[PDB]
Amino acid sequence: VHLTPEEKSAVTALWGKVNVDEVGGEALGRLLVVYPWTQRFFESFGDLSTPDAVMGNPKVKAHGKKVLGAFSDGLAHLDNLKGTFATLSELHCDKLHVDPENFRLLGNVLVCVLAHHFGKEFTPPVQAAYQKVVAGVANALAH
Amino acid sequence: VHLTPEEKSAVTALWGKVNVDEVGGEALGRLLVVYPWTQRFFESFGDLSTPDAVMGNPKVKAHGKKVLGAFSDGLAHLDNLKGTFATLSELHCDKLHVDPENFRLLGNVLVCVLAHHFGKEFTPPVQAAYQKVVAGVANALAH
Amino acid sequence: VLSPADKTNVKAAWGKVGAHAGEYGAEALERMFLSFPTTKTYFPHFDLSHGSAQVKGHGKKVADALTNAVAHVDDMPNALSALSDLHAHKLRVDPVNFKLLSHCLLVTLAAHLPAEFTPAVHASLDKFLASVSTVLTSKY
Amino acid sequence: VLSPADKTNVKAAWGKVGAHAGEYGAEALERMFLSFPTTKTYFPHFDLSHGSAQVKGHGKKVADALTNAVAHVDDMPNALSALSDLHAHKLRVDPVNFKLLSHCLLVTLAAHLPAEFTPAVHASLDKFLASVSTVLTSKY
Ligand SMILES: O=N[O-]
Ligand SMILES: O=N[O-]
Repeated sequence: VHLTPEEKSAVTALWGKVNVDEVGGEALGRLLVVYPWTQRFFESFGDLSTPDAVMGNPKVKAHGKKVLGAFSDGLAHLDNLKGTFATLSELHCDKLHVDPENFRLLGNVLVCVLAHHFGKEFTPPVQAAYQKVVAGVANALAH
Repeated sequence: VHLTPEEKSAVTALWGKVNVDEVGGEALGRLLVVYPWTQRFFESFGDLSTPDAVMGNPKVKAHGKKVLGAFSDGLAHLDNLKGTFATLSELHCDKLHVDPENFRLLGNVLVCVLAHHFGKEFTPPVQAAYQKVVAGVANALAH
Repeated sequence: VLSPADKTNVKAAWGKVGAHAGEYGAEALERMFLSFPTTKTYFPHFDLSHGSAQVKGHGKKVADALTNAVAHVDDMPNALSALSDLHAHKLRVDPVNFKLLSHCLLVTLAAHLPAEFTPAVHASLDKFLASVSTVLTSKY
Repeated sequence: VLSPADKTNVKAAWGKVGAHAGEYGAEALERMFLSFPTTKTYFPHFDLSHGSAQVKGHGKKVADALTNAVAHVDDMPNALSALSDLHAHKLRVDPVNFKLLSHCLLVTLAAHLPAEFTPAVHASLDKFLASVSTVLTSKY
């Protein structure tokens, strides 16, 4: 992900403000609600028969944490996402068989969650830098 | 594109049989017919108001040749598509602003043209090797 | 296919947007142009800089078209026929671009309606935008 | 939206396929499983090897569903309702997979109908398959 210094600036500043215990669970939760096929990789996680169900569901929040955990990593290694996400690639691709389009969706949901949490602070330029990041991360996962 | 030896075998054998003067023009022609938005990058090429128009249109055939020309290259450099298509990437991306999904479409149209020309010879395993190739080429162009 | 629940969610959310409709439309466009620069090639004759009267003007048209579709959610094909003809035939808009603009419209709403943008409302708006996009790409 | 020309093209092509409908369906599936291995995860309980009676059997069902949609091209939503309910709700099929199967069905037809698969017929079948896919993904 070829971020400019100002793109890095925008991503980093906002990201330090992120509650890493909650945002990940919100993003994953919203994915399973908005794009229900995605529930298919998570039938082991329990009750997903409603939004409130999905949202207020501990296995969802738990896993979201890791997901967001992994994303923060990629944020530190912007100049090397392929290497960073080499392990996770061969998991979702070789082990789980998830289509790459779904990574794009998670990234976009994440972006919607950031917008939701930060409101006016999530400006168009700030959004644009974050789209570059999620795109880079999705591609690295797809590799 | 990580082709197995048998995948390379299938791709190479069939490709030597390809009429490089015609297939490229057929693929590009079909793209503009089946996916009409794509005509937008080719309004300079003339009459595109019908299939017969597009198909029997010299600027189409001409350009298809190059396209297929470029593809044959990538077929020789399967182990290094990024490097091979470095120049063409910064053209369709930086100069022309074409969405990557459209490369996927051209690749699939090409695959349909190969199936059309080779019939029974374009077996499921042969198709599978060719999907790997067009995917790799599309990604390299997207980079 | 929109459910009775989706339909009320979308109405509710548009109710909450109220008179900011035009303004949010413009902001969605700017988000789209910045995040997805290939979209700009459909507007070579606009100035797309921040505060552009043309972007503002266009966001209002886009927001009005969306409200018209909410107002006639049950017969969108008819309601949106002239617009789908414009986008598919004359403009040749790549269908992928509808996903991009839809996304930026959701981002915009999320950024402006903290209470209203619940997971259920998010899902309903996503479906509504997808249905609108389907209509707008139906005439190839 | 299918035109009167598309509708005749699709009928024509299906006319030409004739009684090979089931066989081509099975071949389309094998093409899909080989070219796009992630699709196989929806069929963990099938044997997907070449010549599989289950694949053959399934290709016939898929081809019959397609013919039923051709036969009722003007009211596909109703015709395909039970199937869209199965695919969206129970099976949770990723919408992307419809593009993959559609592609393999076109490849299959191209491979079997050299005269019939003209550019115009290609375009019409692509639209028909996309419309079928839209219906089959409409119930999320
Ligand atoms: O920006 N939609 O015209
Ligand atoms: O393979 N379609 O069920």
